[PDB]
Amino acid sequence: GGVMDVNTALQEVLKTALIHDGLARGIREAAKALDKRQAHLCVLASNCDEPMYVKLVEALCAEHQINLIKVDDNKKLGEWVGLCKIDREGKPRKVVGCSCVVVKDYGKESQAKDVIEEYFKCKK
Amino acid sequence: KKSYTTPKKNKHKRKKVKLAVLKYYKVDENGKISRLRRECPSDECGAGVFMASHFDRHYCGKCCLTYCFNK
Amino acid sequence: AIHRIRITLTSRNVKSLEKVCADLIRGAKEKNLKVKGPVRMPTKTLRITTRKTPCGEGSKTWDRFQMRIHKRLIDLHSPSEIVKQITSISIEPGVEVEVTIADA
Amino acid sequence: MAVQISKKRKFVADGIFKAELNEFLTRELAEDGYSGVEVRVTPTRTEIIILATRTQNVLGEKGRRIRELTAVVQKRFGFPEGSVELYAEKVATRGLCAIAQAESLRYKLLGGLA
Amino acid sequence: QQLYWSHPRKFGQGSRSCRVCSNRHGLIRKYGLNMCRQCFRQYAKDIGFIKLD
Amino acid sequence: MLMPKKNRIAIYELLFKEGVMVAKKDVHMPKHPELADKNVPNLHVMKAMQSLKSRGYVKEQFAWRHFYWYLTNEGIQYLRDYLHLPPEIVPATLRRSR
Repeated sequence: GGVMDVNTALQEVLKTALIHDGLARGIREAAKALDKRQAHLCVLASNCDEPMYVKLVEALCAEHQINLIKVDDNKKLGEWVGLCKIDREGKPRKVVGCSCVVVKDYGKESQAKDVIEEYFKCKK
Repeated sequence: KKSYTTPKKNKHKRKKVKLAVLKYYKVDENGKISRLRRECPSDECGAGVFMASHFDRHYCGKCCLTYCFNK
Repeated sequence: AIHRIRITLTSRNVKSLEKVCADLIRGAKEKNLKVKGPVRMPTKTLRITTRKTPCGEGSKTWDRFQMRIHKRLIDLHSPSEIVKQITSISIEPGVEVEVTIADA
Repeated sequence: MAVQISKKRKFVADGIFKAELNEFLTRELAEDGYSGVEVRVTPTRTEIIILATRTQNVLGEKGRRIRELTAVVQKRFGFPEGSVELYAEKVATRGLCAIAQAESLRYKLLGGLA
Repeated sequence: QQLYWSHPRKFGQGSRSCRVCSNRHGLIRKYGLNMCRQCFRQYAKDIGFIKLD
Repeated sequence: MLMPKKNRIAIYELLFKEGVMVAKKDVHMPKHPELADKNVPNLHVMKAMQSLKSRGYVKEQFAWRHFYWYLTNEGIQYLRDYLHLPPEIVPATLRRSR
């Protein structure tokens, strides 16, 4: 799908990761996911909350599994999630920012999911 | 058969207080993570959840009939 | 080998029963399987004696219902193959049959 | 797969299956001109001959409805799988079929008519 | 929620139920009934019986 | 809850496979034997089908203390997208009846 741009890459995660049921949305679930070895990826987003989690997420990535990505504008990743599953990512019924997501083995390991992460890891 | 007569109490379900969330992990320097109280030791517990710092009582909330230390 | 094979019939209708017994006694005696006749067993009474009135009121009345089952069995002694072949076919009505390996 | 119940109880359980079905069907095939059934167990197979006047509406396009009905019975009475086999039948001379004549009058009336 | 919802029903008139809708009151067991006397009558025509006496 | 998110799937997936569901009217069923295997300790089948029925997508008969839910075309489309299944799969049935 993607061309290994940062923005279209995190979209490719969420599609097959949904089927894999790897999404640990919210800071508490993200923490428990990454304190476990189930996680393989961490993504953060612009501050809408306290200045504590921005520090802590780097601290957890340090000790356990380094993998972090930072992409601003919480509303992007907030839009990409549904309220259950696919059927409207527009949706004025509810849309709200995730502010952080953690994914387990970055979802299914298949096509371009593998390449997007391997592209980042060797340069970081 | 006939209609209910007045009480002088009734209250249904408690509102399960609206506490501030995750301060359970303490950061003073990086990459160090300063954990407080021990994370739960059971096989069926994942040990990614915290145990209660509830002193004079020490209890896993994931458990719901078992594993209550108190000292 | 030649085994004493018992063809039990059981029914609730005396016409439907008896003619299907006759068919199996002809077809057996035709082939000289040394067939032994029907052994008619006592007909049994299911009785139900219950109220005729729901929500009892008025003169007290009842109602006798009855079902009559019938049993009878023909004993053959012949190879089990040709029996189990011919038995299960040539039955028009809703009448049950139970084949037994041996009894004697 | 055994043993097997008393001969007295054998007939009662058959009657319960004969009766329950006959009221199950009447609540679905009412508009299709239902007229009864006739059950027959056959060697290693069940036959349930679903008598109704117009087999058209019973069948449906690609046999959907007959497929629904067979799958129902296969789960409900706990039949051994694939033993159940349905068949349909059209009756000729429909005015001696009181059950269907009464239930046709019903929809004529409930349709809104004098 | 709750830690109870039930209490021993193992015998008596409450641990068997009749097939009208789970109706009772009208205690019934006979020859494998589990079948309600009001509806038994309506199944006089249906199979199990035909009246002859 | 109302019921877990595991036990939803196990009903909605099972319905998709047979094309039909059936159950009994009880509230003391301990684990619901007679398929959905040993993971429904309560209503759950009846309670989830009723909500589904409110929004169409299924028909329901009831006769002698037994439900009978008949899946329909509209619900097949819904369930197909809801469970992220191929654009043409029906494993319930698909053949001509002779």
